[PDB]
Amino acid sequence: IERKRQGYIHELIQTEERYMADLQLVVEVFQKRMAESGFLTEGEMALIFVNWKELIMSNTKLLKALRVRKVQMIGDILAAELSHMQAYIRFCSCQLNGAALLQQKTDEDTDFKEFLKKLASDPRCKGMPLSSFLLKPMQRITRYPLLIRSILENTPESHADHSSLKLALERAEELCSQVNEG
Repeated sequence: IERKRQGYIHELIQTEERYMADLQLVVEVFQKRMAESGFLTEGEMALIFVNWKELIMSNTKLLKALRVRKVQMIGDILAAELSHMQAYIRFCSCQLNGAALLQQKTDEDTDFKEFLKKLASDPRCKGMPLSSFLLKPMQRITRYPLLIRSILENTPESHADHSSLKLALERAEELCSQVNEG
């Protein structure tokens, strides 16, 4: 069991590492260049990326809180961090308007379209378009409860961390509700 637990804990930290690279990669490959491109006004940029940057911040804290702890005790890190995720409620509730706009903007302008696909050609995206990176925040949120559930199945009542995980899972779940209410 503590064998399992450790791998489920490793899969949480690995995916978090990767999720954070995906967040930064977007600012790199996409946001900076679309800003300069001239295709988009400031407002159109806001419609698309909303508060991307806040997402990076809220999870920057979480990743360091996980590298520094790197493991018999984790629920506490998660219960704490997962309750300071308000940035996601705002992002998730406004994202689909951005998505419609990027679509319209794309339907109507061949130049704009080829331009977005050029950015995606960057070796870091692996051909994945911007629209695929903008889905990830909401997806990540729906993943936390699953990842914590696994770890918890392998953290028995008697484990020093049991209590904390039950808590961190209530909050990960509550956060899915909240992100979904908008």
